[PDB]
Amino acid sequence: HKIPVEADFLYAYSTAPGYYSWRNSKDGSWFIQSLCAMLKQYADKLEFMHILTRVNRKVATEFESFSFDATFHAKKQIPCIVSMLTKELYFYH
Amino acid sequence: KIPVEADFLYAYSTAPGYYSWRNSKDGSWFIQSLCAMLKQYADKLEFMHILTRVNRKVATEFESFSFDATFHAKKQIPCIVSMLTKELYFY
Amino acid sequence: DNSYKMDYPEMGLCIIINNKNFHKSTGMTSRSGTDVDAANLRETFRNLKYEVRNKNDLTREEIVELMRDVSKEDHSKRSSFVCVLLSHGEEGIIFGTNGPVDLKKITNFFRGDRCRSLTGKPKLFIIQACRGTELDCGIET
Amino acid sequence: DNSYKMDYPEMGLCIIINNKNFHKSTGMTSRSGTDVDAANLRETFRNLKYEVRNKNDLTREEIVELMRDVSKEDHSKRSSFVCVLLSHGEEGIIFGTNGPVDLKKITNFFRGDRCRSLTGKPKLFIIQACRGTELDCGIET
Amino acid sequence: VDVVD
Amino acid sequence: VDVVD
Repeated sequence: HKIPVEADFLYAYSTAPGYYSWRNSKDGSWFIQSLCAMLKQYADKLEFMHILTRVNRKVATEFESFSFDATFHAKKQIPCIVSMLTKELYFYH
Repeated sequence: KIPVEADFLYAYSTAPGYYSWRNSKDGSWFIQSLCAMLKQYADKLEFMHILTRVNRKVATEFESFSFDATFHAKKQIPCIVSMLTKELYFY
Repeated sequence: DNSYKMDYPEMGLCIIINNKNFHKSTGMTSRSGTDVDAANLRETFRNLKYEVRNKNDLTREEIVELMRDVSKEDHSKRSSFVCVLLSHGEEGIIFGTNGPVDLKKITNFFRGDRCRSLTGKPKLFIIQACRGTELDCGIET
Repeated sequence: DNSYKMDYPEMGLCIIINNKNFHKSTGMTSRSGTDVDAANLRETFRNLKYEVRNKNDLTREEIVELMRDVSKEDHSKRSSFVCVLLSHGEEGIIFGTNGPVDLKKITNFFRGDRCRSLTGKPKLFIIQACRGTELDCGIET
Repeated sequence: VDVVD
Repeated sequence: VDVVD
């Protein structure tokens, strides 16, 4: 009895395949900002995929790019959770 | 606004770059497992957790049987790609 | 809001594309066992109250045509959308009976700006297809 | 066993690679604000009891060397492994300060068969980097 | 037997 | 301002 060599990986990407990812000059990247915020608030309450889903909603709803360049202004972003995990992940006891 | 790519989920049967496996009589490992887990957990588990149980079923309970040694005794992990913004309960 | 709203009048469509027999042009083998898959899916999503539609042996152009047509319906009273693709594939690619089609072309019809009656609702794509030629030899636990 | 075992003596390593200043010959901008990310991540995982290691401005070669080195440690008493990558990127690619690194080369070190003391344990890669040049214009709703 | 698609 | 990675 074996397991796949690619099993039990999780790749939490900041953005969807093919897309730019956004970073605020002063506050940091939208994704990392939101990831840390959600881990701080929910690592003692929620399974990790549900935390990352909260991160997806935070990035998608609370951020929009502000740029002096019209080409790069008012854009949006969705992170991309890629799970090859085989069990639920809880950071609490 | 919301992103135009938000609220998608791509439940891939296999990891990027890899073969995906199908039993000539019972069907594909992934679909077999996806249906069993939905049958047993769709009224009680969030979809990501259902899909995680699918990953574990494919990874632990299937291994290829082939007359061709090249293709024999191989394994498979599915690949959940979520751009979802909320939890999903079918009930 | 932490959970998708799933008490619309309809759960949604479940489109199953079941490609078993391919053109001699492509040299891909028949996909025996996939009718078992397609019937399993039909029953499973029937039990979840999806309106299931099974489609067999579609060309690339038929796939593109169907997904475009489906994305142009009025999904306003539907909670979600599900598409299952059962075929040969390569990384980022699903095969119609006569050649490859980019998965991005299929899913772009349902983009939040391109299918407005599914905006804000979960769009589920279930893909049984290879993604390349790598073999996982596994490891002993 | 529906949940990973996370009561090993140690939660695990959290490797943070923080690339801010790139060689001008790569033509690549400085990543203002990434120090805020790196400090935020250090504190966050510290409160989760991970042994955090912060790393700044690593070349292509230093990233690969760091990654194999870490994968060759004894992770037997560790529950999990976390790597955060903060850089420029393209699809499938993270940038060292002097050039691109395939993400698959970094993660291959931790495969179930190549890092046996992490076999069966969750391996988390958190990637803040571009994946191409497409822009999401959003949809009003 | 199992086969790849 | 926001910038891309």
